[PDB]
Amino acid sequence: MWELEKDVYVVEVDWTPDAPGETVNLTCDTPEEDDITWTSDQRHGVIGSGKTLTITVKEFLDAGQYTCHKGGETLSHSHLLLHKKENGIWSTEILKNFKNKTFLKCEAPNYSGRFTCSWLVQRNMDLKFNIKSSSSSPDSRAVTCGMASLSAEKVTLDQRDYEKYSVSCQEDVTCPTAEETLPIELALEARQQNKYENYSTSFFIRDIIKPDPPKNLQMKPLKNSQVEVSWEYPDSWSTPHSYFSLKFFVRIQRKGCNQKGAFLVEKTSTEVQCKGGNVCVQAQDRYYNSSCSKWACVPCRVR
Amino acid sequence: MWELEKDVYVVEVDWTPDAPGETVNLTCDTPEEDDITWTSDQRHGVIGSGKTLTITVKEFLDAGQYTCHKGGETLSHSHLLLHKKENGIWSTEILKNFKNKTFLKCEAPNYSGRFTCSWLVQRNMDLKFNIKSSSSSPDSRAVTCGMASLSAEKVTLDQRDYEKYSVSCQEDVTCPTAEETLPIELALEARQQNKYENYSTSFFIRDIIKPDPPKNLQMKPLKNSQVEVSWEYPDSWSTPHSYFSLKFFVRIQRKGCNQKGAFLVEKTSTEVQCKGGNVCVQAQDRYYNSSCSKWACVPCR
Ligand SMILES: *[C@@H]1O[C@H](CO)[C@@H](O[C@@H]2O[C@H](CO)[C@@H](O[C@@H]3O[C@H](CO)[C@@H](O)[C@H](O[C@H]4O[C@H](CO)[C@@H](O)[C@H](O)[C@@H]4O)[C@@H]3O)[C@H](O)[C@H]2NC(C)=O)[C@H](O)[C@H]1NC(C)=O
Ligand SMILES: *[C@@H]1O[C@H](CO)[C@@H](O[C@@H]2O[C@H](CO)[C@@H](O[C@@H]3O[C@H](CO)[C@@H](O)[C@H](O[C@H]4O[C@H](CO)[C@@H](O)[C@H](O)[C@@H]4O)[C@@H]3O)[C@H](O)[C@H]2NC(C)=O)[C@H](O)[C@H]1NC(C)=O
Ligand SMILES: [Cl-]
Repeated sequence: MWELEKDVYVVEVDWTPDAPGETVNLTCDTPEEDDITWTSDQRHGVIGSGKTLTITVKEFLDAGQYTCHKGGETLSHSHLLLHKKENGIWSTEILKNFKNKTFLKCEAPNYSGRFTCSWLVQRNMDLKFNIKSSSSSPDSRAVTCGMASLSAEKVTLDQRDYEKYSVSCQEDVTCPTAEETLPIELALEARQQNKYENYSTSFFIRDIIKPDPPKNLQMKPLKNSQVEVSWEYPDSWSTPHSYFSLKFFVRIQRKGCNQKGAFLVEKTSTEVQCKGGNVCVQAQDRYYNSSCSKWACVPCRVR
Repeated sequence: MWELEKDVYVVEVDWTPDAPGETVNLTCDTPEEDDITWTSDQRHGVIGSGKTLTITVKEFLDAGQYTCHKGGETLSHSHLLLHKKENGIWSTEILKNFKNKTFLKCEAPNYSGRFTCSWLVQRNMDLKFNIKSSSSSPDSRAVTCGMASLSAEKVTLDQRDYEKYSVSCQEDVTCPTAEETLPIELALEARQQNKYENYSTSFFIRDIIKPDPPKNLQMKPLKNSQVEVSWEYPDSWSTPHSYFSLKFFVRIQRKGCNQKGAFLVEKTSTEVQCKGGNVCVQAQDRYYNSSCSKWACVPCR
């Protein structure tokens, strides 16, 4: 086994039923060496006596909070977790994958080094989430990640509505304009009732840029039939715009980048003659095939 | 004196002839302490006996490779170098200065942090060159420089063709759009057979930008009198051009920025009426008074 934190350990178990479990020592962190007994949460009563308790673990019933006992008082506790491994493959049962089979969707609204990663859960009961840089060595990328959180947005797939947890992360060393030489390698420690699973992902910020919708969309009726649609760069997006230039796509509708026909405009305004419908605009990084922003739309209504 | 490398030292000497030299101890790095003798390259034969040889140094004859000798075998060697100082001024005699009176001409074809520094030599016989950041401390700029090398191109001044040594350098921390707050402070240690001289230079990359000539100059014959001359940014030049915008100067001739007449154009093409002669174009950084690129020319036909 291997330690995760104070009084918390993780047992690598081969789940194939023909293979035997792993025997593990649990020693009580106390000066005493007589009158030492153990009580598990999974099993009522005492299971073993002596300072060092050696137990075989193959099922979740052999996990949990093992707590010592002497003279009727608790001495020290130790919590165990299981990491399933079937045919030499680590379990991925806590999280729900996306259509693309990945578990960690990460997106960045600018080159500021800040980004956010989201994931889907199979169930929402007694979950603990931690995320940290998976390399943590010279020639790596220092990233500080805040706490995870449930997003109001539920994500629906083939029929089932899965819940989504997101987390905000910030890179420490940041020169926005610098070309990315080495990818950000992240890892997610996911824990449920006693099951331990971790996920990995390596990405460049440049490859996960998704700008925000253009701001202050204006629809100024100019000519009897024509209207000037205007907008501005999103306040979120990186400055200076002279370097971080977004190109925009204009569309007309009758009430990832999805391109079903649109006229390209790199300026922040365009005249259009629609006479009914809705004018919509999405933004994209000009010099890179980054994901496009969500459409911002105005109704076509002329004087 | 002060050490430069293993068994190589440098003596600061006041060259004025009325001032006395500097006495320096040279001890042989050997356990033995008897039968120790010294042989210099400057002087044939033995000069001193004993483990510690104390010698006065004022001329180059008092420099060179002092080598020990015991029982017919060499023990250890020590090489000395001189840094002349006349009227409290350090010598600058190895290098030849440029037209601008500076010794280290440094230029950058883009903002990539890469640049190259060149210098001229008075003579080319037994030269050793080293170049490094002259500050190399917090509040400095980390730069890694490769080896120097002689350029086939000779540079002629007044009648004399001086040879040119160049070196390629790369800054480690490079943040393109960030404004340069502190200059790159470089230094060049130059040695000729026994003379030690060092040179310094402090510059911003923004101040040494010299683009390359515009590429693919074309002459499209227009209708009735005009011809459209076109060109493109140099592949060397920094991307994205929307930020790094070059302005061009076009001129026509019938045969540092040197201007005997040229009209400014910021686009990559212009109509002109020359009918014989040559159309030429040079590039310059739009937002800064950087040095202009060399002229690219096509014959007007
Ligand atoms: C993702 O999951 C995998 C699989 O669960 C996980 O790999 C395992 O990580 C542990 C912890 O790093 C490894 O255990 C180590 O094993 C060696 C040799 O047996 C021991 O020497 C280590 O202990 C010493 O060093 C530690 C660190 O200095 C100390 O904490 C400790 O007190 C000892 O001094 C340690 O027990 C285990 O071998 C791997 N197994 C495999 C097959 O990969 C991976 O780390 C997880 N990653 C994340 C980001 O969650
Ligand atoms: C350009 O050339 C000039 C002139 O040669 C040069 O100035 C001199 O630099 C030397 C560098 O060694 C200075 O010498 C030091 O002097 C102090 C006090 O006397 C000593 O303590 C120093 O010795 C330490 O370092 C030695 C080598 O590691 C150790 O062996 C020793 O034990 C000490 O730790 C050292 O000798 C000298 O003082 C200056 N001159 C002046 C006027 O101050 C200049 O540095 C050169 N610049 C460049 C960019 O090349
Ligand atoms: Cl991703």
